[PDB]
Amino acid sequence: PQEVSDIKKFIEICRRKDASSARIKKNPKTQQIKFKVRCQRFLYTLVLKDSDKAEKLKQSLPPNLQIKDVPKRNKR
Amino acid sequence: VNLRTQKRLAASVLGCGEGKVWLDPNEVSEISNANSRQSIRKLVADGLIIKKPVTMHSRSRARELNLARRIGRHRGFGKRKGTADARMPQQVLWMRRQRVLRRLLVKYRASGKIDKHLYHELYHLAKGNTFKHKRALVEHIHRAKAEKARERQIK
Amino acid sequence: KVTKKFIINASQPASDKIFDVSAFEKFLNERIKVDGRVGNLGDVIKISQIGDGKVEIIAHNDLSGRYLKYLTKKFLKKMQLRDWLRVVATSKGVYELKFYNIVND
Amino acid sequence: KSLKNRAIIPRKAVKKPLSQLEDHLDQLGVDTEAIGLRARAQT
Amino acid sequence: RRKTKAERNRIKRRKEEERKRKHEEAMKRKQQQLEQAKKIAAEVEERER
RNA sequence: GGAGACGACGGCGGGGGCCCCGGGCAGAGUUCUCUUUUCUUCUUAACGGUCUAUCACCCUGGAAACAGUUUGUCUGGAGAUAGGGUUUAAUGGCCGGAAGAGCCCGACACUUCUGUCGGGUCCGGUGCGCUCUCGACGUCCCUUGAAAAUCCGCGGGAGGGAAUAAUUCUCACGCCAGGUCGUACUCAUAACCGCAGCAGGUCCCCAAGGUGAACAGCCUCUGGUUGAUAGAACAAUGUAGAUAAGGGAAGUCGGCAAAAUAGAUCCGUAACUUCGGGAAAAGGAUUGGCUCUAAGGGUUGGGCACGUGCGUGCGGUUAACAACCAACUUAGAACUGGUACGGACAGGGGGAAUCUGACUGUCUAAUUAAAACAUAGCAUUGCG
RNA sequence: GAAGCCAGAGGAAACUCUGGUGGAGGCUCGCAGCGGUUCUGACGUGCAAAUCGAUCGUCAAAUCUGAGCAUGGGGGCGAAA
Repeated sequence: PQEVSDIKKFIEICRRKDASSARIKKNPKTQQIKFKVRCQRFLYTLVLKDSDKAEKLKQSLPPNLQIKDVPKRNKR
Repeated sequence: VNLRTQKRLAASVLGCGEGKVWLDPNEVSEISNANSRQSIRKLVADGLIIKKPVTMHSRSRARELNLARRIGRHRGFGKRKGTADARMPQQVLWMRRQRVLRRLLVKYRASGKIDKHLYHELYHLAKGNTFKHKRALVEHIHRAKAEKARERQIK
Repeated sequence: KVTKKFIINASQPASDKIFDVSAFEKFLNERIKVDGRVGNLGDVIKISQIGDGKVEIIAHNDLSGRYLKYLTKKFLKKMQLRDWLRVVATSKGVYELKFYNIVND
Repeated sequence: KSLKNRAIIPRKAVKKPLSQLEDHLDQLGVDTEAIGLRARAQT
Repeated sequence: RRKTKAERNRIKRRKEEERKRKHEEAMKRKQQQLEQAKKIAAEVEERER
């Protein structure tokens, strides 16, 4: 797993061909949001403070990339 | 009806020993019908199988004895069983004292209370066991300072 | 100065006249200790009734809901209700008294 | 109590009989019929 | 000259303060890029084109 | 050329885990009285990123009034101290992984099928503790404590290399592939060997709390057992464990056996001696409980004048002062119970001599453990 | 409590004395382990074709121990019985 700190590099990673899926994890107790994109070798996580612009980053994300919200319970 | 399998399965499911497993003695046939870990989990959820709490081992007497020994009880000759060095090593005491004295001398030299020649002399006196503690070393330093001041006033 | 707020909700056994809220208030007034001393409440701790079988405790010290639950269990044992009434924390600072689960026989 | 050898089972893990609860409340002096203990008890 | 314990502790506090300042500045740079996300995506798409 | 790749032992320092202490939420038990109580959960992997961590190395400079410095006396004109840096080394801090998991609690639903939804999972402290690991030292040797597969660095400069662009880049990302067995269970008072489900034998890790010097003995927690033909009675003689008035070895081949001694603090300790020992020689004084007193530590913190939280130029060593934090030993005193105070447990009887083998060590598995054997030392013989 | 080391007091120096430090030894008390001294011991068609209890020797090394390998009956191995 790798942290991405640059929004430009995160956008290029999300536009990579081997980016199969992506998910959004909301941590309201720490007031933060995590964008996790699954690629071939690594899972890339971008950590942001929760905000309106942090929500509109999903609009700048590619449309063909499937993006899902992480639920409160990880049902098997 | 034999419930050995159910007791073993319930111990594995609950994550405890088989001596902590409680099977309901009024629900023996229903528990006997449970042959899977899923059925055991179902009975645990319904409360027909529970995990008993641990047996008590309190530390209150140990803590009370520790407080009494801290304030100074139970320390007599009738309570000591090891030799004095076995209870408290002279090597540990000497190492602590040397570290205290060297730390104080380092502090004094760095702050400028003593100079480097006096530091070296006091270092070798402390290694040669002149000072019993920090207070004795401090009094020796004060006496040396007074002697140096008297010599400077005379000269 | 920080202020902490506690509710003991005995509304339901109070309505069934099993739990006496006035006696419970008297017990809390005589058993709550500040700096290790009973009868040392003053303005630090205030105990009152807000109606509908509920006891209201205002504390300015570091009084704990675990201590309040411990005193409630002591009162239940004194009134011979410990084997039948349960004190459960339902929300933050609110401890509610209810019956244990009953099986029809 | 047998606390030297084992722990007491918690009260919340044991179902309490309605007859015993009614008898104890009656001995304490509570009108159990006036409060209706029958509708509360599970089956 | 030989430095004292207070001077050494001052140097240590200065180094920790510098590290904290760098971390805060990096977080603010990330926030600024988050504000400018759409232009960044346009630039990435143009570079790919 | 380096790695692989290396003894035993000693203390010291760093880190993980365990143990211990305080607060908080939640749950449980106690509750004649007392107990803001006692107990339980409160966790964070591999793999990565980043910032740091003893040794050592580099730069300035030139040290006697020698200095630096470890518990342990080593280092320095072959360049110390000081100041500033560079680096080997994480089981350290933060972040990704990762809260979505696991764990705890609650509220509903539920013939079963099946569950669903809330709340929380936090903050500190300590150490001659236990265990593993890492580091720097040190001691011992007529003893100096593997090899190979395998991987890397360097010396060399053969080749191969550009603007029709080239690239033979140990960088990042991306593509493809990874065969064969073995894997249950026991590892022992019933799974192995002893003819057996035989009180024998058979190689290893992991190892909690109290007492205490202590993986001693005794009690407890987790986890395991409650398995070894049973019931009744209490004769003789037994086996095992005990006591006994007065005398105290009169017993017996022979003090065999038992009893007595025993921990710790303090006083004191002969002949002989290879000077190292003898020695815990001998012979004495003490030890409970309670309430106090004293001593032994850590961390942080100095006034001006300018430029502006750092740089100089000064000035002062009573910080010999304040604030905060912390643990276990040692000594002294009063009071108090007593038939006992190392109250169980644990735990030398001692002395005067003689013979004998120098000592440590070894052997007759299943009747002899010894003046027997070996040993270091000494002497002889043979061999260029 | 051996060398080495520090301090103090002497001594012209060599050295001498006192207090510390250090941690040597086929040293020592003693737990496990290893061994097997004693007892009118238990057992004596036994739990056992050598076992059981108490007691005892040793316990940082000439200590204990596994696996792999070597030595084979005119032999081997033997701190030697």
